[PDB]
Amino acid sequence: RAYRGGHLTIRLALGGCTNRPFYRIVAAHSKCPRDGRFVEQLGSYDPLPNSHGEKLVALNFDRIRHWIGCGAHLSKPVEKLLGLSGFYPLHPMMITNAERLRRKRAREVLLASQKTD
Amino acid sequence: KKPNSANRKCCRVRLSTGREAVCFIPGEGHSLQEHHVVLVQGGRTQDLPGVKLTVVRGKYDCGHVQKKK
Amino acid sequence: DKVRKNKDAVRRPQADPALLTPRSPVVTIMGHVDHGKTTLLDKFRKTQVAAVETGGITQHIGAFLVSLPSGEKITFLDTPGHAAFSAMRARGAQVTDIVVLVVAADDGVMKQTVESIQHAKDAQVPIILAVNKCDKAEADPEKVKKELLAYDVVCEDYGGDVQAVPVSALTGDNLMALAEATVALAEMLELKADPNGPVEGTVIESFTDKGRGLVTTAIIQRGTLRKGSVLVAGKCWAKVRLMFDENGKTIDEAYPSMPVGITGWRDLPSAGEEILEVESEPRAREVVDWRKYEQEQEKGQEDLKIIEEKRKEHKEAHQKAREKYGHLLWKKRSILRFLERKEQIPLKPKEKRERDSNVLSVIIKGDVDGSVEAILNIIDTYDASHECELELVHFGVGDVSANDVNLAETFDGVIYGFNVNAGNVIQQSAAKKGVKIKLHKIIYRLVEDLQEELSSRLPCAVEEHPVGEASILATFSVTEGKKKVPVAGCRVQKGQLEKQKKFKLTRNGHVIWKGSLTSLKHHKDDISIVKTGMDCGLSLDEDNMEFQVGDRIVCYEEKQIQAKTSWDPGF
RNA sequence: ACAGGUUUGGUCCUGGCCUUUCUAUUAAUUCUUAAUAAAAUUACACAUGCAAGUAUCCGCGCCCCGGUGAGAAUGCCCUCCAGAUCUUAAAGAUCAAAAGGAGCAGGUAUCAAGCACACCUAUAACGGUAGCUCAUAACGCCUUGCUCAACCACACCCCCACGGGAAACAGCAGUGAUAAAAAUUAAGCCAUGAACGAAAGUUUGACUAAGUUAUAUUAAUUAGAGUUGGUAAAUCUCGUGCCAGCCACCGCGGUCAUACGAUUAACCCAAAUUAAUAGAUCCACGGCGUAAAGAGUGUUUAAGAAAAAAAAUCACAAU
RNA sequence: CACGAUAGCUAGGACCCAAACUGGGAUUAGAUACCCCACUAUGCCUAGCCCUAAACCCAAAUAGUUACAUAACAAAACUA
RNA sequence: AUGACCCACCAAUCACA
Ligand SMILES: Nc1nc2c(ncn2[C@@H]2O[C@H](COP(=O)(O)OP(=O)(O)OP(O)(O)=S)[C@@H](O)[C@H]2O)c(=O)[nH]1
Ligand SMILES: *C(=O)[C@H](CCSC)NC=O
Ligand SMILES: [Mg+2]
Ligand SMILES: [Mg+2]
Ligand SMILES: [Mg+2]
Ligand SMILES: [Mg+2]
Ligand SMILES: [Mg+2]
Ligand SMILES: [Mg+2]
Ligand SMILES: [Mg+2]
Ligand SMILES: [Mg+2]
Ligand SMILES: [Mg+2]
Ligand SMILES: [Mg+2]
Ligand SMILES: [Mg+2]
Ligand SMILES: [Mg+2]
Ligand SMILES: [Mg+2]
Ligand SMILES: [Mg+2]
Ligand SMILES: [Mg+2]
Ligand SMILES: [Mg+2]
Ligand SMILES: [Mg+2]
Ligand SMILES: [Mg+2]
Ligand SMILES: [Mg+2]
Ligand SMILES: [Mg+2]
Ligand SMILES: [Mg+2]
Ligand SMILES: [Mg+2]
Ligand SMILES: [Mg+2]
Ligand SMILES: [Mg+2]
Ligand SMILES: [Mg+2]
Ligand SMILES: [Mg+2]
Ligand SMILES: [Mg+2]
Ligand SMILES: [Mg+2]
Ligand SMILES: [Mg+2]
Ligand SMILES: [Mg+2]
Ligand SMILES: [Mg+2]
Ligand SMILES: [Mg+2]
Ligand SMILES: [Mg+2]
Ligand SMILES: [Mg+2]
Ligand SMILES: [Mg+2]
Ligand SMILES: [Mg+2]
Ligand SMILES: [Mg+2]
Ligand SMILES: [Mg+2]
Ligand SMILES: [Mg+2]
Ligand SMILES: [Mg+2]
Ligand SMILES: [Mg+2]
Ligand SMILES: [Mg+2]
Ligand SMILES: [Mg+2]
Ligand SMILES: [Mg+2]
Ligand SMILES: [Mg+2]
Ligand SMILES: [Mg+2]
Ligand code: NA
Repeated sequence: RAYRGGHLTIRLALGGCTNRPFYRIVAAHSKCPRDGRFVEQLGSYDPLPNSHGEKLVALNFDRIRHWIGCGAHLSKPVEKLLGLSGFYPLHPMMITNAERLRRKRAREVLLASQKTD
Repeated sequence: KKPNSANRKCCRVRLSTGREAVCFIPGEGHSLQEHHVVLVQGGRTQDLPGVKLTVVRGKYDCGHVQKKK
Repeated sequence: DKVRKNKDAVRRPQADPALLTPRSPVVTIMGHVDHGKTTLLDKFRKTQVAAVETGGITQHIGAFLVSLPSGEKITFLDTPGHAAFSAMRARGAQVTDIVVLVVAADDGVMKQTVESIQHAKDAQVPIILAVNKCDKAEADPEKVKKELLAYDVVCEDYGGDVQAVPVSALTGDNLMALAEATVALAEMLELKADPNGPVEGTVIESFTDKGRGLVTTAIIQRGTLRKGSVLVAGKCWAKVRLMFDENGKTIDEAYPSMPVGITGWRDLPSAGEEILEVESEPRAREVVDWRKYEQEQEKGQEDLKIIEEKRKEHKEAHQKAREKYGHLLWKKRSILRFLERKEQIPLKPKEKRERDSNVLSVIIKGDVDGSVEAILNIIDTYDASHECELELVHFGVGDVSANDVNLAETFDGVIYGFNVNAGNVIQQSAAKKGVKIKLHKIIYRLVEDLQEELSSRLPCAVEEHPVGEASILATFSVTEGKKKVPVAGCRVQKGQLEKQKKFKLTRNGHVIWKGSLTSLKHHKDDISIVKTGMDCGLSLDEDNMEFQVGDRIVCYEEKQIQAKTSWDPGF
């Protein structure tokens, strides 16, 4: 439907069934509903690890860079996904959260050897 | 009607649609007075000419038929 | 093979000696009209409800929480004074620890004080006599004490345990002593409650708020009532959304003896119903279902008796009609069914057949359950069914709505509102449909209006009073228009005769005829009124009437007597 | 449709009605527990709480999401795109108003005419021709969301909203009324989405995870409902006696009732089972001497067929 | 668009004979019928209307075939 | 001139071990 403004975007639609999430990577208008109408389907991402302990991500790379090339915008989680794939540099926030995680493990290590005493 | 005879207990009801209509009461015996609310349904009674409705037994003021005591 | 499991909320067994906790007293304030119950209340609570109350009347029970200087928490119940509300008072007597019986000094013990005495005595409740209006000129505590001695209530002066505190409500005379009297009697009863267990309670008044839905005023007997519990009362249930207090406050917990407004009922509980908490929603529905099934069974049985009789009558008419008429075969029964041939039985299925018999169709819509019950008791009192018939088609809580209008429209009813509303739309709608909606804030105005209504429909009493008398002399046969007309020559003796009046003919004391003349004619002139001593010719419309030489004639006129209601409500 | 019952004393034909299948709502009767899905009487009126903020001030966001189906024969499909927005110099790209039209598009012709509904000139006016739509349905009237990754419309009412009625939940919950129709006045922003921010991040009744409900599936812990004359699987003994009652259709009940009511046995579905109502499906690529139907007659119009071979023409009572 | 049996309408003319209606006579329980007698509108001519029929050969028009082939009855069955 | 209504065909054996 006709909107006032808003941009083309690559995001995750959430399909799935209760407790079993699934995502359709999608190029959509920004102002339209999450699970709703879209411009083109790009990939899929299945968060739940499967029989082989893999999360399956699918990326139509050709079309993805066609749209990025038209100035579509990426969602933070799509950014995180591409980065993980190695099609984009790591997103700074991935790195930072990794570091924070490390420091938490450190302080729980020390707290563990402090409580054991 | 002619070929087969009895005398069938009916009532007249006024319906939520404001239309007033003859309606029939199933089962043997009943207690129904004016001002009782009933719930009526669509089955047409074959003997009675003109009577297209039926009281639902077991709802509001029409109780289920009491087994002989 | 299938026996329905009995599942219903049963009031829990008496609490163990260990868990019994200090309670708080519940006190009804009872008595005859205008003896000051509400003024007492007002003075305690620092509020004025005696000023704002409609008609200066107390028409509703209410509970009030009062804290005293000593730290005493007392729950007061304000009972109405009129004879109509005797149902209400009874309820008040059931929920109470103590009653304060208010008897004015200038009057003394009277009817409603007697009733109140009876309710409290029958409910086995400790009573405290408070004589009121001691700031008056004729104030006489002693008279009151004697009259109380008559009814087997023994004052503190005579050795009896009933405490007598003389008090002026206006000036606040002995209020400390009535307070301390209630305190002492309460410490004496040693009241206990169980805070820890589930909630047992009782409904005061149940009404419907437009914002909050179905609401009940209830005094917790025992148990802590917390938001989100599941209550069951009579045939209906609630989950508790709000529990609020009378000043509008939202209170998070309810402890035994506290009055609490409750929200979230699916249907309106009957005022005076005991409230039992249960474990879940499905449990509550199990319960409601059981209770309904039970009631439907009882009703079904009574109905079964009435029915069995009806169909045994019919069965007997069938046996008569068959055996008495000489059974042979069924075809020869068809042929011998011709011995009684003409069957005259007149039955009409129309709804206008009872209008001249003057039924009164009546719809009651009140503000609260208690009020409605009051009005329906007043209608139960109705004793004259040969005069009018009082038919209650529908009664219910809440303001006048579209359904009620329609209902009244079909039965030619009258809608009696009590402390309720009718919006614009409803009004214009009842204007179209020819229904009258009469709203009343004052219960006896309402009953007055009922009487007015009953009497206005009442059959007009017809009285025959005499006008004139004339003796026939000569009989003539006059030929006019090829028709021989019998003509009675008459001499008017006492009174006069008029053409429009009704006549009756008299033969030697018998009454031969009833009706009006065709032609009264006097000396070639038609004259409407013949005076005394006047000769008048008389030709009746009835040709079968024989006029002799010596007959008498009485001209009479019928005047209408307008009867009032044969029903006088006790109150 | 793989069909079946029912017109008659009977047979054939024609022709309706009904049965058998599948789904949904409601009701009755029954109901043990999980999971998943779905949640629906009301464009009537609404108490209370919450549903839009972010951010070093500006700004940017704030019916977008979410709601609803009131209105409108709306419209589907398809041209063509002004504008807004994003990106970048531009060029691109996303959403696409207005304007259009190959085609398709509810009922009603007992709505048959509409009444200015066309074009030219040229300068944008003066002026001039007398047209335009329509039985291939104009112009009316009634009913109505939809052709569904979605779309169209509405946003208290007066199509609109300057004004005027008047003081708005068709956001989430709730509540009155109303209806055969009954989910929590609940927890979180942890994930996705959205807004804003350079950013850590904040907000979000979107949503996520829960609560409620036999509405539907599935799994097992759960047994009850309907029926037993024929169609149509399945019955015995009493009671009743054209009564009381029963039936979808045919019909049953008049003293030997497998048809009522109850019992015994059985059949059939099963956490459901019946009933009621709406659907799905269903009419004619068939017919017109006697069954519904060849319009009392001929000519032309519009529209169609020409599909290979020829013809117009002579006793008698046309007008 | 132009016609369209009988009946019927309007106006003027005709009138032998027939004849709804009506009046008489029979018949009959009745007889506002059948049968008998009289007589009228009408049947006729001119002019205008009216537009209906069992207007039915209950079988549409135009070209064809006698192949396939019986619901029944009727006037055999069929193609475009 | 006449002559209530209602009437009909929807179940299968015997005999022996
Ligand atoms: N002189 C005097 N008048 C009093 C006293 N107490 C009350 N009254 C008066 O009596 C009147 C009735 O008082 P009220 O409070 O309405 O009595 P009530 O018993 O509640 O009345 P009701 O509800 O049964 S109708 C009031 O006008 C009040 O002024 C008193 O102690 N002395
Ligand atoms: C009539 O005219 C009347 C005669 C009756 S006396 C037998 N006289 C006067 O009115
Ligand atoms: Mg889901
Ligand atoms: Mg019969
Ligand atoms: Mg039925
Ligand atoms: Mg029930
Ligand atoms: Mg009072
Ligand atoms: Mg409810
Ligand atoms: Mg037939
Ligand atoms: Mg037959
Ligand atoms: Mg058939
Ligand atoms: Mg239900
Ligand atoms: Mg929507
Ligand atoms: Mg319209
Ligand atoms: Mg453009
Ligand atoms: Mg466009
Ligand atoms: Mg609509
Ligand atoms: Mg609008
Ligand atoms: Mg609204
Ligand atoms: Mg508007
Ligand atoms: Mg809501
Ligand atoms: Mg809003
Ligand atoms: Mg409600
Ligand atoms: Mg529902
Ligand atoms: Mg409920
Ligand atoms: Mg979030
Ligand atoms: Mg976030
Ligand atoms: Mg929240
Ligand atoms: Mg049955
Ligand atoms: Mg028997
Ligand atoms: Mg059967
Ligand atoms: Mg039976
Ligand atoms: Mg089920
Ligand atoms: Mg025919
Ligand atoms: Mg023809
Ligand atoms: Mg014809
Ligand atoms: Mg003609
Ligand atoms: Mg003629
Ligand atoms: Mg003439
Ligand atoms: Mg003549
Ligand atoms: Mg003749
Ligand atoms: Mg004659
Ligand atoms: Mg001529
Ligand atoms: Mg002919
Ligand atoms: Mg024909
Ligand atoms: Mg033709
Ligand atoms: Mg006869
Ligand atoms: Mg016969
Ligand atoms: Na007073």
